[PDB]
Formats: sequence, C-alpha cells, structure tokens
Amino acid sequence: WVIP
Amino acid sequence: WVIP
Amino acid sequence: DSCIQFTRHASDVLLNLNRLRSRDILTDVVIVVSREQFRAHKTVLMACSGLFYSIFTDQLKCNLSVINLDPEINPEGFCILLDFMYTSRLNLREGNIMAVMATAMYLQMEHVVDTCRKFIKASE
Amino acid sequence: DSCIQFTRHASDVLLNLNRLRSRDILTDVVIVVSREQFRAHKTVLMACSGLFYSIFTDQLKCNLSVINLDPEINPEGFCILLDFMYTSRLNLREGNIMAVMATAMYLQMEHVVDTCRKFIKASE
Ligand SMILES: O=C1Cc2cc(Nc3nc(Cl)ncc3Br)ccc2N1
Ligand SMILES: O=C1Cc2cc(Nc3nc(Cl)ncc3Br)ccc2N1
Ligand SMILES: [Cl-]
Ligand SMILES: [Cl-]
Repeated sequence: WVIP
Repeated sequence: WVIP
Repeated sequence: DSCIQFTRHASDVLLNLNRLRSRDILTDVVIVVSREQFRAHKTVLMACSGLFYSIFTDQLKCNLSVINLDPEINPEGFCILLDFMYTSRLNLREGNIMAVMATAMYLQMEHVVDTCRKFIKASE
Repeated sequence: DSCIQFTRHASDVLLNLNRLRSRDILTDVVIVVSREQFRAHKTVLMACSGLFYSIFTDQLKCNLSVINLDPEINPEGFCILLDFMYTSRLNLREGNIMAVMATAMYLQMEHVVDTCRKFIKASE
C-alpha cells in the first residue's frame, strides 16, 4: 500500500 | 514497454 | 518466453472497466445492501472478492441478476470497497475503518483486511 | 482525496480475469477469425480495443454472442493480441510482427501499433  |  | 510487457496495461484496463461502470455499460448484476443498490460487472467482483468468486462460479447463482448481502453489511463500507475494486484506491478513514474491515472480511478481500488490521493496531 | 492505493491490485485483477478466460468462466462472446473461434469477456475486449469498444456500445451489436472479424485478419495475430489483452505480455517475433501490427491497427490498440512500428523501424 502507498500514498498515490 | 519492458523486458518482464 | 521472449514476450515484451506494457507496464501500464493492467492499470489502463481497470480505468476503462471503471469508465464502463460509471456509464452503466454492460453491468450484469445488482448488489443489494439493505436499502441501497450497486450495479457492477460480475467478472470484476469475482476478480476482487473470494465471496463473489464463490457466488458466481455456483451453477445456480451464476445466473442471478440480483445478489442480496447479509443485513449486517454497511452500504457505505460496501461502496468504499466497490470503488477500491474498480480503482485500486481505498478511502480508509477513522470514521469508516471498522465498517470497511468487517465488509472486507465478509467479501474475502485479504489485502484490504491486512491494511485495516495494521491501521487499527497503529491507533491503539 | 486521502485514499491509499494497493500497487499490485490492477495486475491481480487482470491475472484473475485471465484465469476466468482459461476456465471459460462467464465468457459472453465468441470472436470468429476465419476458421478459428476465440471465447472472451466483452468488457475486457472493450477495455483493450477501440474497435470492440465501438462494437459493444452499439445498441444492436451489444447483444450479439458471435462477432465475425474481417477475413483479412490473421487468427495467429488475433490470438497474440487476445493474450496481450489478458496479460500485458506481447509475443512479438520477426515472423509475426506484420500480422500483429495489421491486427492491432484493425482492433485500434494504439500502444501495440506504436511498439510494432518502432521494432520494424529498427530492422530496416
Ligand atoms: O482476497 C481475495 C481476492 C480474491 C479473488 C478471487 N478470484 C479468483 N481467484 C482465482 Cl484463483 N481465479 C479466478 C478468480 Br476471478 C478468489 C479469492 C480471492 N481472495
Ligand atoms: O488503443 C485503444 C485502447 C482503447 C480502449 C477503449 N476503451 C474504452 N475507452 C473509454 Cl474512453 N471508455 C471505456 C472503454 Br471500455 C477505447 C479506445 C481505445 N483505443
Ligand atoms: Cl484485496
Ligand atoms: Cl494497446
């Protein structure tokens, strides 16, 4: 999971 | 396009 | 093999599937969550959820145009997860995390359940 | 928004759509290319091809279970492109590049046409  |  | 790969292909496919959903094109099922209705593509639901995979591979249920979820399922939690299925983006907030995790457990969406458990563990 | 994103989601969705294709699950159309037949999901074809997008948004053609391609279309070129649609991998070879490019132009698959033109320009 990432900060888009 | 890349070499997978 | 000696194949080449187009890096953005999977993302572009999902973006187009979401455009079809937004215009209600070739949607083939309604998911009923209490008083709310959500139109979707059976194939996309199956590709994202262990529960929908089991439902639409069933010889009788594969032909249903309406699926009613368990009444304990929260429509907002379902909406957030349906958006995630079609975009890879999860709108996870302090106010919705419990409903989102409960819905992801029911829908059998393992990666969503995992990030929810981690975000909850960080706030305790 | 304040969304988080699961990097591998789009790839995992496409992998699952390809597993459904391999087991012939919820395929809803046959594409006829001369003596050959290819089963597929209309939504995936639309998401990858400008031609299939135009065909299945047509109020009459959207309901057809069989689509016949132009007889000049090569079945192997179509097979290679159908595999690309469901995997992001293109089996481009000296022996098939001309058929693949001609099929991608007909199907309106711009990124495939672009790499074919570049590979052809390199060999001249
Ligand atoms: O957390 C998750 C997400 C998910 C998706 C599917 N979907 C499919 N699985 C397989 Cl093996 N083949 C085709 C399809 Br469609 C099955 C289980 C799960 N559990
Ligand atoms: O080279 C390409 C690939 C492709 C795909 C689509 N598909 C869609 N396009 C739009 Cl805008 N909305 C929904 C869908 Br499905 C249209 C044109 C093209 N040209
Ligand atoms: Cl997931
Ligand atoms: Cl393309």
